[PDB]
Amino acid sequence: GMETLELQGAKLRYHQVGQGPVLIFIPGANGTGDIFLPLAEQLKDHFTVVAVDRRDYGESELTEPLPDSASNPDSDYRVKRDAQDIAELAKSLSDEPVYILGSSSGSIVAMHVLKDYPEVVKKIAFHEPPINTFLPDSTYWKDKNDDIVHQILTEGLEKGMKTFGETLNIAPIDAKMMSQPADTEEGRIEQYKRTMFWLEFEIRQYTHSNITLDDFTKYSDKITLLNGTDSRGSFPQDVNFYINKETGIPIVDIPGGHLGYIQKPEGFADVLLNMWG
Amino acid sequence: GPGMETLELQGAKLRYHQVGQGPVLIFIPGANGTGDIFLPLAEQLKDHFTVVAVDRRDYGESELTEPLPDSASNPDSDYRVKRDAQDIAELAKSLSDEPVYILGSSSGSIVAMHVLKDYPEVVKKIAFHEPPINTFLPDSTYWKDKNDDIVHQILTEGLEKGMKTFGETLNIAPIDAKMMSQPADTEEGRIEQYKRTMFWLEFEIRQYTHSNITLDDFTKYSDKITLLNGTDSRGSFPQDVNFYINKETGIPIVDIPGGHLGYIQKPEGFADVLLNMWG
Ligand SMILES: *[B@@](*)([O])C1=[C]C(O[C])=[C]C(O[C])=[C]1
Ligand SMILES: *[B@](*)([O])C1=[C]C(O[C])=[C]C(O[C])=[C]1
Repeated sequence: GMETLELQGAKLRYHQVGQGPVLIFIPGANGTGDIFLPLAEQLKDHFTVVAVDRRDYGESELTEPLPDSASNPDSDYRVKRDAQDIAELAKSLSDEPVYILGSSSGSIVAMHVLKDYPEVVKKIAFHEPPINTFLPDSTYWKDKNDDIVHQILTEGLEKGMKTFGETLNIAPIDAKMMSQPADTEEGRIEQYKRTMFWLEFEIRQYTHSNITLDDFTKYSDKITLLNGTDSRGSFPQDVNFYINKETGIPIVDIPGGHLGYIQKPEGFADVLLNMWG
Repeated sequence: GPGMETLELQGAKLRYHQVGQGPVLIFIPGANGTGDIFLPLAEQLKDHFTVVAVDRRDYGESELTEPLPDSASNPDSDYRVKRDAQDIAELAKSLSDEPVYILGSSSGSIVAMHVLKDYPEVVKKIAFHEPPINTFLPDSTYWKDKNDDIVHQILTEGLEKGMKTFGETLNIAPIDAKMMSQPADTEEGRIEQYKRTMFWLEFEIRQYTHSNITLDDFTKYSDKITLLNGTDSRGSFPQDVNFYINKETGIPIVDIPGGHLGYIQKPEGFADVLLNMWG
């Protein structure tokens, strides 16, 4: 039901209703044009109302991925790309400059449109802009946005793994190693994205996978289970126990913890050479 | 990676370390997802195995060449573990005509279980180091409920309280706060509302509110610019932003019914204002 304007790296989807001069609404944190539709039906007799889903939201869809660096606080890409999106939208719909209204961060997009592509702006309206760069109290509001984001992303995650570990009864040796941050601010944020991906896309899907004891017994001569000598009492040690109890597959003990192949690689290797040839 | 190999498979580019001579031994990483963690171990076995340590396709130096399917966020989707499992089977066949040695740790051992289930033709021997799979356990319900709970807790607890105090800092208006306190009417909407909000916090608010705009950039085009303040969002931080602009540039402010979300809270008074501005 939506219109489409295929751009570089995205199909931009937008509503279009009414008739008369083009007026483009840019959404804020909502990111989608549907929020403007009850306003649009009130305006359609006077303007060709265009309410855009910005490329990263809603019915829009990127066709190549975001640069990994878009994750970075002072990244430039998304906001310039969104502004250029609006410029191409206007140009595609109207030979003449159009009206534009942006709300909240969407009016920041509107500021970049009027900066980079003034030729498509006939009038522009900034509904309650939250930008702080030119404020005289700019560092205050920058630091605060920076701090609330750090707090929301990390603080919830750090407490959760801490209690999760004791629900699993994780050996101190692993828990020591697992929490030590990286030695690089880049190593630490790939480390956050890592654990965050793991929580959402791996642990539930993998630990409730369709594997039965039956499809272990088929190949019992090939399998060894392997328990850490530093991680006894932990949840994965019980899974191995249960498997061996019901199938007979043997449990070879091996130095280290859940991470023993990096904790005690030498002794880890010696056990593997023993079992295998 | 800086010394890594590549196997180009359906959907991704699989990067992996290779060291040593002899029988092929493939190591599958767990939660860290990358094979670099096996390298000191590999140095021990390099005289006896061709050690292959894998960056699984979503991690490290491997790269997807297709989008992850939408349904991979479902907690019951088979997709990722099957794809990893077959990523391994093709890696074996690409490296050896013989069946190979395989070791997986933690959720990497689960991947190895799916290699054995679906492609035992490639497994000479296999080892499961500390598997956390619960499906076949008689207390499987306990452990699956623990996983589902902790994950849902981590993904939401920080967000619920952080946005409450953030709005106190912004002095967000009641009409806006009552609205953004509302949950969507289905789980798919609540989840949608949640992904949107996490994306905005990570990829939008810091970038956009500190992007390169000076008041000079307004001065050129004062004739075109109108600024809009909700009559219902008084003393919220954006109004003070518009108050500063008007103070320093002379560009005027038009009051408009509703608050931060006024165009949908009061779309008839919003519309009426706009028609008098520009019609
Ligand atoms: B291995 O990364 C692992 C250990 C564990 O208990 C200590 C649980 C896991 O999944 C829930 C994974
Ligand atoms: B608008 O969506 C918006 C309002 C606000 O103060 C109430 C701050 C914002 O970002 C910092 C955005």
